[PDB]
Amino acid sequence: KISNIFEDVEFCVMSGTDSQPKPDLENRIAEFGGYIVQNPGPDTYCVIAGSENIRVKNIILSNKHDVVKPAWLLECFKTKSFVPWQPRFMIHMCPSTKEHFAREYDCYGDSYFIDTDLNQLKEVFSGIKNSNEQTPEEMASLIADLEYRYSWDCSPLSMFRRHTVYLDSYAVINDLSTKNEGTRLAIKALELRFHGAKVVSCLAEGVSHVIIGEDHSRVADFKAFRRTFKRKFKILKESWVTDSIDKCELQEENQYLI
Amino acid sequence: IHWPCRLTIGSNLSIRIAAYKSILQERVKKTWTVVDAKTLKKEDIQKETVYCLNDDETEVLKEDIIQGFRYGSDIVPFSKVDEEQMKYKSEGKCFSVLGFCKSSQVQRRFFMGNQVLKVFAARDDEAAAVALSSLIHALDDLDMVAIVRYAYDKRANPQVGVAFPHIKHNYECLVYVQLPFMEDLRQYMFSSLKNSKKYAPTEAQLNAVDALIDSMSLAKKDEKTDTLEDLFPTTKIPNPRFQ
Amino acid sequence: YSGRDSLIFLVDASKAMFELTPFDMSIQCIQSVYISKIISSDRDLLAVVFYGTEKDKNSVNFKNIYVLQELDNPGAKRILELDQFKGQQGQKRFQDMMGHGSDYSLSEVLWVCANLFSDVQFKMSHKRIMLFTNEDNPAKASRARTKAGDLRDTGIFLDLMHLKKGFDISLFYRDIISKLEDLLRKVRAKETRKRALSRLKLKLNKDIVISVGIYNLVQKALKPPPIKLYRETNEPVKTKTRTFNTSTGGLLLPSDTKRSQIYGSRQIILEKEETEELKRFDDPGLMLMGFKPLVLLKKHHYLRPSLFVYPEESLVIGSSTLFSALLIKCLEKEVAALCRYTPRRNIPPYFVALVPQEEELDDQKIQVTPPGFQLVFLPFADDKRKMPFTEKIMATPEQVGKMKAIVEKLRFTYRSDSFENPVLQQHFRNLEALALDLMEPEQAVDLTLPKVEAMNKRLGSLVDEFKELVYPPDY
DNA sequence: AATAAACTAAAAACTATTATTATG
DNA sequence: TAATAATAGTTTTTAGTTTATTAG
Repeated sequence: KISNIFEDVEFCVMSGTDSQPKPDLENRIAEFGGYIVQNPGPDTYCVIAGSENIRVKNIILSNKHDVVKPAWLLECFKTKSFVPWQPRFMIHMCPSTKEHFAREYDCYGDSYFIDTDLNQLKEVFSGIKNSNEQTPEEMASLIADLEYRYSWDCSPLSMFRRHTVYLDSYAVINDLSTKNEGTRLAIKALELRFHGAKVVSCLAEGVSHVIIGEDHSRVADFKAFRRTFKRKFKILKESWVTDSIDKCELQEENQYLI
Repeated sequence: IHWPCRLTIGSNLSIRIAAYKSILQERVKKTWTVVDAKTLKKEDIQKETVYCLNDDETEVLKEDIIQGFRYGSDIVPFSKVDEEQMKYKSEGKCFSVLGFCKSSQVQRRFFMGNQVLKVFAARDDEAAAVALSSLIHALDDLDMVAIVRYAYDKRANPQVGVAFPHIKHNYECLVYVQLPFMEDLRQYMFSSLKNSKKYAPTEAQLNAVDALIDSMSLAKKDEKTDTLEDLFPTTKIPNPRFQ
Repeated sequence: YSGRDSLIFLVDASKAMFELTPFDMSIQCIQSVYISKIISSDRDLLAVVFYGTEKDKNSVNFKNIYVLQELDNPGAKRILELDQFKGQQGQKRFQDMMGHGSDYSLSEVLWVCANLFSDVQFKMSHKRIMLFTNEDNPAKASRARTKAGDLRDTGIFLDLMHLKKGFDISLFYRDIISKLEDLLRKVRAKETRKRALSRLKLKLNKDIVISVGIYNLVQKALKPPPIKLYRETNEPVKTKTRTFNTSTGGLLLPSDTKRSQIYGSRQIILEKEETEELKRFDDPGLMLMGFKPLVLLKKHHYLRPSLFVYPEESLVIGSSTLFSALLIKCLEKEVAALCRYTPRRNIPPYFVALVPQEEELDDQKIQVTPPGFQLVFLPFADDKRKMPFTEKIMATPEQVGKMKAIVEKLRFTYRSDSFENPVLQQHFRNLEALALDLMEPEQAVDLTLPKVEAMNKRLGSLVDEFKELVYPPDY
C-alpha cells in the first residue's frame, strides 16, 4: 500500500532470520503490497536471505534467484522504494544480476558512476583480501609512484618512500655487528621503515642520506665508500631523519648537513 | 545381462568379475492395455491429474508442488533439487567386500533382497578365474563367508550382502544375497510353546504325528544308491498363473 | 497396539549443574532423545519440566517449579525451545527468564509429575521419569520419599544418574529409584511397529485347519513417502486424478475400461473382471502337500523374505498343541512342510517350505528363532535362469592354502545389526537439519566403505606377492 | 531395445465405532 | 427398551508405472 512499487513483484523471504523475525519481514512487505512466497519461484524477483542454513546455501549453490541480505530490504523499507544493489547488502548473483554488479561496478563495491567516500573505500578495501605479495623494491618503483604521479610524496609520516638512508647504529661503519646499545640510533631505520625507504644497514648504492647520530667521528669510514657508489651519501644530522618524522616531514640534505 | 565389474578384495588387488540375475520372482512380460470401451484403442485413455488445492475450486500444476515429508507433528518442505545434493553419493558399480565371518553365524532365515547373483569372474580371464576359484575353495573349506557392500551402478543404493560359494561339476561360482540393515530387524516378543502346561501334546498324539510324517514323505529316501529323489519337485514346475 | 511408553525429563535448577556444566550435556542428551523419538515414533509423548528456579510456572502454582513442554507428541518447536538454552549464552538467558537455584520440595515436583501424567487422555502403556542432578540434596526428605513410594505404587517408573561422572553419590535416592551416554543420539531413524500380519488357516488336510499367526520379522525398510505440498502455502493438494474422455471430450467410466494384449494377429479385448478372476485359483490359506527333507534344498533359491509362522489360539484350540508336537518332532525330523500358500483372494499359489523354527532362549532368554516355522518360498521353473557354461580351470593346493592364510587372518563376528542403510540415514539427517534450520548435519558411513582399505597392510597382504600371471591380472 | 531405483494404486488389522432386540 | 451386532481409516505391505545400457 505505502511502497506499492514492491507490489506486483514477488519476493522470497525464505530464511530471513539474521536479526529480523520473519513475520515482521512478512508484515512489512504487506503494507508495501509486495508479494511474499515460501519457495523459490520464477516470478520471484530475488530471495530475501537471513541465516546461512544448508538450504539457503543450496539456493546459493543453485542459480535460480538472487540471495539478498536484509540490509537491502531495510534500505528499501526505509526509502520505501527499490534500491540498486551494491556488494555490501547483497550476496549472490543470478545471470541477470551477474551483469548488474558488472555494469556499474567493476569487480568490488567500487562503482563507475557513484563517487566513493571513506566508508565506501573502507568497505571496498575490506571486501578485498589483505595480502602483501610484493617485494620492497616494487613499493619503491611503482607504489612510490602513486605518491609521485599523483603528487603525494609530501605526506608527513611517509615521505621517505624514495629516500633511502643509512641506519647509522654502528660504532664502526661497514661492519654490521657493532650495533650501538643503549642509544636511539635505531629510530632512523624505523622512521625509514615508517615509509617506503629501502633500509640498507650497510653502505651501498642505496645509502644516500647518512644520518649522523651521537657519533660524528665515523665520517672517515663513510669516505671509503662515498666514491665506490654512484649516488654519494652525505653527512646529515639527526634532524633529517630522527627529528624530521618527529616533526612529520622530510628534511633536505643541504639544510641538514652535519 | 552380465554385470561386468571388479571384485575389490582388500584395498586394491581387484578382480574382474561378471554377475547375472540368477533366481528372480518372475513378472509378466506384457501388462494389460486399458483400451477404449468401443474404439478399443488409446484415444480417450490417458493418465492425468488435476492437483486441486485443498480448499474453493482452486487447483495447482506440476511446478506448484513441493515434495514435503511428514516430520512428525508437521511437514518440512523439500524438493528433488534439494535431494540432488542432500543424498548419499555412490561410487560407480562397486563390488566392495568388507567383512568375513563363519557360515554358522549367518542364517537362511536372514536371506533378504529380491534377486540372486551367481558371482562369476569376467570373460576368459584365466588369472582372475583361478584366483576366484582358489578364494571360493578356501571359503568353502573354512566355511568362511564374506560380507559384500554392493552397488548395482552409480545411481544404485548401497547393499550389504553375504557371499558364499556354490560348487558343481558344471558351474562353479559364488552366491550373493542381500544382507539386512538394522532397521529391517523387526522384533516381536512371543510366548514359549514347549513349556505350555495348558497345551501339552499327548504321547499318543506324538506317535500319530510320527506315523503321519512317515506316511507323507514327499521325497524318495536315500537308499544304497543314494536315492534321495524328490517325488514332488516343485522347482521344475512353472508358475500356474501364466499357463 | 494401544498404549505407549511415557518418559518425562525433569532437571534441577539449583545453580550446581550450572558449573562441561552438567546442565549443558543434560540439555544436549534431552535434545538427542527428543530427536531420536521424533525420528523413531510419534505416538509417544515427551514433557520438559524444571524445578528450583525463581519462577513458579506450573498448574498448581508450586514454588520454583517451571513447566516448559507438557506431555505431547515430539515437535520441532520443542526442539527449538530446548536449543535456545543449549549454549552458554543460552544457559545464562535460561537462568534469567527462569531463575537460579531456590528453595523447593521433591514432594511438590513429584506431585506435579503425577498431575501431568494424569493429564493425558489416552491409554499409556508405560510411565517412566528421568531426573538429573549432580549430587543428592537431602522433614523434606521423609515426605519426598513417601510421595515417591506412593507414585511408584501408582505405576510410575524412575530413572536417574548422578552427573559427577563414579558410583559415589546416590545416598538420598538409594530407595527412591527402582547411563545416558547411549542416549546421546547413538540410535537414529529407528522404526517401531506393533501390529501383526493377517492370521490364516493351515489347510493341513481336507477337514481340519489351524489358525496360524503370520509374522514378518525382516521386511524391507524404506523412506517415508513424499507429500505433494503446494509451493507457496506449503500444504498438499487434493490430488484429483482419473481418466476422462479427451479425444471425444467428456468423462470416462470404470465400466468403460477394456483390457487387452496385442498378441500375434489380433488384440484380445477383455474387461478387468476376467483379469481379477484369472488371478483367482483357491481360497486364502496354506494347503499342505507333505514333508520334504531340508537337505533336499538348492540352498540358493531365495526369492522373497521369509515370514515367521506362529500359533494363534483364537479360532481353533489345536494350533498350540499340534504346533508344539510338530516342533518336538522337528527335533527328530529334518523334513520340511510343503504348502500351497495364498495371502488373500485372487493370488497365484506359491509352494512353501516350513523350516523348523525352534525357540533358543539365551541367558537373557532372547527369543532367537521364535517357536514355530518360517515361510520359505520355492521358485518355479520360470523363476530359474539360464547360465552359460564355465568349467575352464580349477585351483591349486598352493593357491587355496595361500588364499586361506590371507582370508582367515581377517575374521569378523558379524553382528547382525551392525549395519544400517546410508541412504536412509542421510535422508533422516537432511530432514533433521531442514527441520531445525541448520547446515549439513554430518556424514557417517555405515561401514559401506570397507575398513580393509587401511588394515590390508595390517593383515599382511600376500596376494600382491602372488601374481599368478606375468601380465598383471588386475590391470 | 533389458534392468532397476524410484512412484503409484490396493488390499488385510488393529484399533474406536454404531443396531440390534434385550422387553408391555 | 436399554446387550452385542457390522462397522472406518488406521498403517503395512504388495503389486503395477517410470529412466539408464544393449541392438543398428
